[PDB]
Amino acid sequence: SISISYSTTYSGWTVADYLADWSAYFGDVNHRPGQVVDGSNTGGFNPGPFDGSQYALKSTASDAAFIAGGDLHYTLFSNPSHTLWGKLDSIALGDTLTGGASSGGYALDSQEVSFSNLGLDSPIAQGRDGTVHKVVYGLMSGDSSALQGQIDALLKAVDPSLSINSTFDQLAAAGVAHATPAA
Repeated sequence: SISISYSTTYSGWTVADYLADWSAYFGDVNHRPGQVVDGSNTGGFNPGPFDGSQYALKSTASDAAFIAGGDLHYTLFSNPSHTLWGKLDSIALGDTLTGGASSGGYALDSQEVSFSNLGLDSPIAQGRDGTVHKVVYGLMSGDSSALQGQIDALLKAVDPSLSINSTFDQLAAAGVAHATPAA
């Protein structure tokens, strides 16, 4: 089932409130045709060049970054064009992306929250309507609605009393979340 790690800083936050705040702070890197002219808003795959166990993106407005983990693929120009698909197992949110394909992969200097065992799997044929694509592209473009909706559904599958309106401390009482010391 879904597993969550959170800095005790967010003990009393609801998951919905954390993710809305986090996406407002990360902003929109404007990964849009005509606005992607170099590597500052593309993100990166591990290993790449167009597939990876990780896809990571640094914010262009702040130090925020996220890391999507799983078995992910980007169609580039191939039909259906500009689709991120495959397996999305994890999302990590925090500050300061670090690493590369030869240095141990991607990580966050200050991870705040992570969502693991997401068990999302979108086939290429769903295109940009796939759940994985919408979840990750939402984060790229400053809109965590799709991620929130996916975390909501997984938490209710553990117990219908849980939801993205639960606090991290409540989810840890439920056994799904685990507090990490702040830093």
